Amino acid sequence: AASGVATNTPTANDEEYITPVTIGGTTLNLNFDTGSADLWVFSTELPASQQSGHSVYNPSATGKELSGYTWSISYGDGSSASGNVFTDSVTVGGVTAHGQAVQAAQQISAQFQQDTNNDGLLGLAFSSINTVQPQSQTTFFDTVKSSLAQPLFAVALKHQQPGVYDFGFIDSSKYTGSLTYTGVDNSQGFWSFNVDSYTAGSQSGDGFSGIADTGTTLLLLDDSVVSQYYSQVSGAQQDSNAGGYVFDCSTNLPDFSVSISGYTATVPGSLINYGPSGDGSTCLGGIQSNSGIGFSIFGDIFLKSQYVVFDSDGPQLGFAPQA
Amino acid sequence: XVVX
Ligand SMILES: *[C@H]1O[C@H](CO)[C@@H](O)[C@H](O)[C@@H]1O
Repeated sequence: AASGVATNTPTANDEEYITPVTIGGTTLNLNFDTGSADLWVFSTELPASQQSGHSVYNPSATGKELSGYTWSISYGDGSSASGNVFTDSVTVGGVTAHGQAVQAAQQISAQFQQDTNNDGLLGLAFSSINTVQPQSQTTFFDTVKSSLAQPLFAVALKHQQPGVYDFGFIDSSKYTGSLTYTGVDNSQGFWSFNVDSYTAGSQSGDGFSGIADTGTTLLLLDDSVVSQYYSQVSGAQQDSNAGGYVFDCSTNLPDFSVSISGYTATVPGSLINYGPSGDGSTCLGGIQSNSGIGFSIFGDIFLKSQYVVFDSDGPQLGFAPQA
Repeated sequence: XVVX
């Protein structure tokens, strides 16, 4: 039975987490994204100038082309990418998926053009939302699932320290106490779960649903929740330069917690201080608006506090505080 | 930051 551990590393300020992936022999640094189901990489089909500062896949060397197949995706922050498709061998922490679909980029928007931290994305959402046409493909995880000792993956993202992606097994030394599981609704292809209530500092409110997303930097919530949080932070103000609410870096921030199937998942105020807003004496808040999309995004800020198990049986998500 |  297979299992493996892939180590991830945060970029500056924990903006993204990258992990090495070997495709047809070439190792690329990819961003693992539980909010999407496409495995796409920078490739030799891009203009030479866009290949700059990246490790690129050369499909011709080892890939098998799926003639006539295309892919095209748009993300939550305005970024998009499109290309063609090949199958190849994809290895992550010693687990190899043979015949995995690899989405080679032919076009990428400026956001990706400018980010030299990653060489593409490895999607870990449910395969129902893979964008390949005319026939969608399975994610790396769906591809190898049946060969793993357990059909699950778990993640420990950390603040400015290496973390891990555990494939096929649970590492009990990564958390304190026991895991608490909650059911997942994968009808929209996400690892979606329900929270029973939340507590923002001194104020508690009704529950809502959200997705566990390693590919989102912040904790994105409903504007009402964001207001209630920042109403308790002296001097908090929005700064479009920074990207949302900013405050004096020395501010004492309230904790944020959600109650999930009886378990209280707490994000300590120190983790809500994302970092220097990169403009004067302020820091960006780790809690920001979800722009009225109707569900919350439990991004890295939230994940840095927990060890999370993504279990295909259920499906369900288990949570415990990181050790 | 980003929103995947
Ligand atoms: C993950 O689990 C597999 C199957 O038990 C082991 O062979 C591997 O070494 C790692 O512990």
